[PDB]
Amino acid sequence: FLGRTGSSWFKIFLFYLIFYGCLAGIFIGTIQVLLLTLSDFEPKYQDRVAPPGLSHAPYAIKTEISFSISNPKSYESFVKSMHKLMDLYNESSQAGNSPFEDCSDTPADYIKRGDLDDSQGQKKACRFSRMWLKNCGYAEGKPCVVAKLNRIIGFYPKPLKNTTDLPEELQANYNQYVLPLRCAAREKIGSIEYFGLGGYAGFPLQYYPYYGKRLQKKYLQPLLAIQFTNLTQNMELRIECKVYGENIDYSEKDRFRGRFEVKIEVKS
Amino acid sequence: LDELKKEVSMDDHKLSLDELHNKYGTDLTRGLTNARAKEILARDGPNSLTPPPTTPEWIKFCRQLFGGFSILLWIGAILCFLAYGIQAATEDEPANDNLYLGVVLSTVVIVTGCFSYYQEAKSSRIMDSFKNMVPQQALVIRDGEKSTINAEFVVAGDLVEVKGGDRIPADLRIISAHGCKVDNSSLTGESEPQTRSPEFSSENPLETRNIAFFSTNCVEGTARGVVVYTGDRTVMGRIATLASGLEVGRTPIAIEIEHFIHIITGVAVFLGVSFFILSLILGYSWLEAVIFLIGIIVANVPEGLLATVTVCLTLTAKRMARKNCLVKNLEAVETLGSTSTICSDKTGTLTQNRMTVAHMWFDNQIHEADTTENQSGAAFDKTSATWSALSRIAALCNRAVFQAGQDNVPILKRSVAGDASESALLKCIELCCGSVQGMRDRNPKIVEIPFNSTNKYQLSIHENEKSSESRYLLVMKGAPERILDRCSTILLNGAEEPLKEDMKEAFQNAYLELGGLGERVLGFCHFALPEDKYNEGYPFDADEPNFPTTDLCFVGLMAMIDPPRAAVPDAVGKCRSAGIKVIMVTGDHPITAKAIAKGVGIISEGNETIEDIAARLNIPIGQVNPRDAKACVVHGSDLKDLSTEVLDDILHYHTEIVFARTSPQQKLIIVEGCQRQGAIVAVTGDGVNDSPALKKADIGVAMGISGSDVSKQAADMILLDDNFASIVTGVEEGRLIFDNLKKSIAYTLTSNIPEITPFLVFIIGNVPLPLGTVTILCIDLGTDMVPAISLAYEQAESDIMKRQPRNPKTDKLVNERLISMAYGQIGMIQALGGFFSYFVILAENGFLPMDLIGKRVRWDDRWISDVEDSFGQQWTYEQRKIVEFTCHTSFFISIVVVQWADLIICKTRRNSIFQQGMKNKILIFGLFEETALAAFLSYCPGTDVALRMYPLKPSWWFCAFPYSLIIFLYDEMRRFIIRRSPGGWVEQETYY
Amino acid sequence: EGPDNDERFTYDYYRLRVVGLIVAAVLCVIGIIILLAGK
Ligand SMILES: *[C@@H]1O[C@H](CO)[C@@H](O[C@@H]2O[C@H](CO)[C@@H](O)[C@H](O)[C@H]2NC(C)=O)[C@H](O)[C@H]1NC(C)=O
Ligand SMILES: CC(C)CCC[C@@H](C)[C@H]1CC[C@H]2[C@@H]3CC=C4C[C@@H](O)CC[C@]4(C)[C@H]3CC[C@]12C
Ligand SMILES: *[C@@H]1O[C@H](CO)[C@@H](O)[C@H](O)[C@H]1NC(C)=O
Ligand SMILES: [K+]
Ligand SMILES: [K+]
Ligand SMILES: [K+]
Ligand SMILES: [Mg+2]
Repeated sequence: FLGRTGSSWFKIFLFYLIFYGCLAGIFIGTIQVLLLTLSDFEPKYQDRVAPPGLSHAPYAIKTEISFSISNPKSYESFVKSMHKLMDLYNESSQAGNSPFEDCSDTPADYIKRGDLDDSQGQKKACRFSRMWLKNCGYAEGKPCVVAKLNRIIGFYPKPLKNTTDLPEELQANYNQYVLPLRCAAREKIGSIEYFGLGGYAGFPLQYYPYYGKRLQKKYLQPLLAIQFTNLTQNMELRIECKVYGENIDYSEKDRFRGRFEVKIEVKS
Repeated sequence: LDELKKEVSMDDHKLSLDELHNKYGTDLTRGLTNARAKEILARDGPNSLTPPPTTPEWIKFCRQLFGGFSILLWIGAILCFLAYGIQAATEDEPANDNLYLGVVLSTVVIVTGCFSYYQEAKSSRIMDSFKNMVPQQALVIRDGEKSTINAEFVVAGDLVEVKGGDRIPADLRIISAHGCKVDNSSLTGESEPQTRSPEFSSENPLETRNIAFFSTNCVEGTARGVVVYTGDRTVMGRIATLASGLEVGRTPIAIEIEHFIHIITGVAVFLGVSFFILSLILGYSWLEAVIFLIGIIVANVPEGLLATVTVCLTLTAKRMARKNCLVKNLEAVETLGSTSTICSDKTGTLTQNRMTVAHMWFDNQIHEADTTENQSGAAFDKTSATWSALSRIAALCNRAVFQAGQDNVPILKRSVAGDASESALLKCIELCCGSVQGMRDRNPKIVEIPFNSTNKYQLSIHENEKSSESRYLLVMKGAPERILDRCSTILLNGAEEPLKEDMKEAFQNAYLELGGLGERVLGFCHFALPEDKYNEGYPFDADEPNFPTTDLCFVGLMAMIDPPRAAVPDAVGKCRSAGIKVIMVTGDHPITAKAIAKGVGIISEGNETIEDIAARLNIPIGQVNPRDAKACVVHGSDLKDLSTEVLDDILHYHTEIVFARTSPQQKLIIVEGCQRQGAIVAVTGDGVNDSPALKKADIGVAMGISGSDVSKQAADMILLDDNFASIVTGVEEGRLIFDNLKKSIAYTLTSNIPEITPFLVFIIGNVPLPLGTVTILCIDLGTDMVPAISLAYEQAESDIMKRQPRNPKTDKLVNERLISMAYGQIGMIQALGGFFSYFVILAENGFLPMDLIGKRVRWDDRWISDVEDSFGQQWTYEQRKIVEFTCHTSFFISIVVVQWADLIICKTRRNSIFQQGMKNKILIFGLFEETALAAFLSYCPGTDVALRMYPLKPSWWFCAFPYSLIIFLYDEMRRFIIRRSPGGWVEQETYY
Repeated sequence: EGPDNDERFTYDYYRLRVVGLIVAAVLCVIGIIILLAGK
């Protein structure tokens, strides 16, 4: 033929069949032992998610949400993702004492449901009403963005203490139980309005620590609705929403490390 | 074009002096007119040689920039700029990826260009050396007056004059001469002075006395002649053009390189476009379809391989430089290993090029002297009183002297003023009797008759050094038979005795044997003149026989020859044991050529020519079956009337071939004949008459000390110490580097698979990219470099000089067996070890292997800063990318770890590491430096930006260890099978 | 620890780099030693 005879062509097939078969069987074996060394409830390493990311619902083309108020299908793209998220926070999804629980309607302290063990059933998560998100189809004019803190197993978000000076200096400082979120731009051509649990501009600490998908399915993380009823129009406004805390840090590279990058433009 | 120049020349030495003048419109006495000479100048053109048109270095460099790998790397470099252009227009990408990768790849092409350019070097100044043989000026007779002119202004027809010490300015017809002798070594390779006279003495113009040639010099006397040829039209000017004009051609090693380039280029374009369409079918945007292709290019092309080859060659050439063997062309480092036929000059190559005493006949006994340079033989006789009598004649009846200031150099190597035979005798006595000058001071010469054409003898009368005599001793030497007709007694073991027919017959026997050995034989005799008949003041007349020259006492015979170099016989046998055919090709006479052939082992004992059979059986040569003769001796005059097909039959039908009295073109023809049969041929030589053959040879080797400038220009290799044993070393080195290149190539190729497979699974699996493009270049250009080079220092696995020369048609540098092992077996195991570490990193950070399938869409989505892992955690864009790049880093390090084992297995093709050992210190160096480089690239701060290399946790380093070990075991088991059964299965499938 | 389990999300990449570079250097020196056993 090309290389060899039929007899040789066969033998080279019988070899590579057994050979690659063995190699596949060995590869799988090493994957088995790897998995055997891992927990079902907690990942081996967590230093790469460490400082929590802050992500929002409006799916930004490039950290930007520009549209026209005087146009219907101009914002119907951002309403798709906005709906996708809030559709999960339905009351019909949170039914019965299992696996949900009614928690303080005001920001409270942490809740420990034991260890990362299966020695108990599904760890009961705090309910969250999308109805706590006042004012927010969504904002056809002047968007109503929804913030979110990335989930990390066993992470206890710790707010800053009012020992020294603060950006939003001491205003509504629920020091003990709220992780604040203050959006900014100089360039003050807007109108910041925050909505959340208990009416505070933060995340209620009663939703922590997260026990993971395996130990807490259907779990709901707290949301923080932000509305920009800015009196300006037809210009790119670089708005940055920043979260503050002891376990919260940022990076010049990762522009989502505990903060937002939104470029709103109501070009109408 | 040069087929005309490969033919024997035609001349006009047969014409009379007068007749020759009519042909050139010339005067025998007055010479040309100033006006007629200038007319002929403009007509024929200058008496000069024009160098052939060369290829500029520009085109030579750029021709390498387009050879398979460079072509693919160019397509990659441009395709980078393509994707970059498409980006800069569509979505403003502030990145530098495609732009920088395009710059990097273009640089890789340029630098790789320098390496191949360095390897494909051609240092040739043939025509320049020939031009150096034309004198600046010549002496001509114009308008009846002699004047010096620019030799280029010399034309056919003018009257030229030459004298001892000057170069022949052009081909001349001798019309007048006085004691003129010439050095025709340019045409023959033999430096013995040849007389020139107006008389025609041979039909063959290269042998007649009435022609003098350009490229030669007058050694003594004076001559006048008419110019018959000028410039390019001279006999050796044509040889110049032939030699300088010959197409170089591709080396065996070069052909091998291009061959695997085709193979690897083939699989590259195959998988390249095979997966380019496979991606579009899967619905991949052309934006991405090209990005994957660039990666495929980088994965398939072994970026550092061609440069490795060059370095391995260079390092092999450095070792040979250290044995006095200079390599002018890097590729010639290997040709000697692939050589199946050596065509060797005799004089100054196989031989020392110096008349040396070989045997002596005295006391009715043949004695042999030591002919070797360094005198590696033994003594023959010292005791016999006869010896001292013969020794005295050899010293006394000798007019040769050592040049001043030689006392530092060895006797046999020092320059001597005199003819070759007298120098030989001088050096013979000086060696075994001490200072000859002393013997010539103790015995003052009073009268002598120098060797005469008519007398055929030379005699001398000396004052006997003996005090009790202080009388007159007569000594003489000459033609053995002439000396015999002048002897009455023979000095036997001390005492004289009558010359009976018995001893006279033993003389003839001794004389015939020595002459049969191709040796020049001389007779020696002396006579103690009677005291009473010769007073202490008796005057001797040299002009008229004033003393007896008959009834003298015969002392002995001495024989001499230009002997082989000490190492030559043994080197010839070694070449022949390695299955290399050795042919002699010489300008010298057949009797001498044949005798040295037997001396060095070109013609082995018992082997006969058709002429030998005929003489032994006493029958006509036509009655001899030529197939009964494995040896042959072909004279150039017969070679001339043979067609190439008939030359091919001679080459095919004889194992032991001697081509004697060959011209320079004839040497070229014999070389081409050998090549025509498909053989790789080496030429060894030292003369300008070897230049065409040396050029045409696959590898020409010139002698460094004895070699002429031309020969060393025409060669690929120079033996700086004239050590012929270096050929044996060269062939051995050549074979070793050929095997080691295979090892180094397999090693380099093996790591291509773990660079290809990640890109494929990236498409077919939709998982995060396991390894990056930059990461690949860190391997092929970084870590693999020193290890790959180090394989060039591997010792032989067996006695390589015991095997036959490779068949260049069947035995390739890269074959299917190499690809099967490197790509199908070992590289495949490396790929898995890479993937394993990849799955380990991701799974330990929260992304278990199961959830990875079909996630790249969301993984690469820059706007999703919340991807969910297996444990329900959310990752931003840059966070997961850090883990991904950490995966690139550990996959990279996995390659390094699996290359550890590969380096050790590529060490040997057959033998076990437990047999070959670990005595390669460069290889071990490679292991340490490779690992140091990898660690540095991972842990050095800032490398995460420039190369996207991230620090690895200690446990990460050990992921591929079980795969590294399986490689070592697998290959060790496999080679154990090879050795345990030379049959073929494992052998014919995987044996590189 | 409980709410004070910050060490769980921390890794000393600084020490690892220092050690990694020490090792790389020493492997580089060791290599020179073995190579220079004859040049
Ligand atoms: C989650 O809540 C949303 C609230 O808008 C539900 O949307 C409803 O969709 C139905 C049918 O398309 C409409 O008739 C209603 O007007 C919507 N709102 C309400 C309050 O009922 C959505 O269907 C819910 N999703 C799930 C899975 O239950
Ligand atoms: C990533 C995976 C799926 C690709 C696997 C590719 C396999 C099938 C390839 C890789 C190397 C290949 C072999 C390389 C060498 C030879 C020897 C030659 O004389 C005949 C073909 C043969 C035997 C090839 C057959 C196919 C082969 C085994
Ligand atoms: C939000 O909606 C409420 C009614 O639910 C209305 O009273 C109020 O004006 C709205 N706020 C703004 C800022 O438009
Ligand atoms: K490669
Ligand atoms: K050559
Ligand atoms: K490679
Ligand atoms: Mg010679």
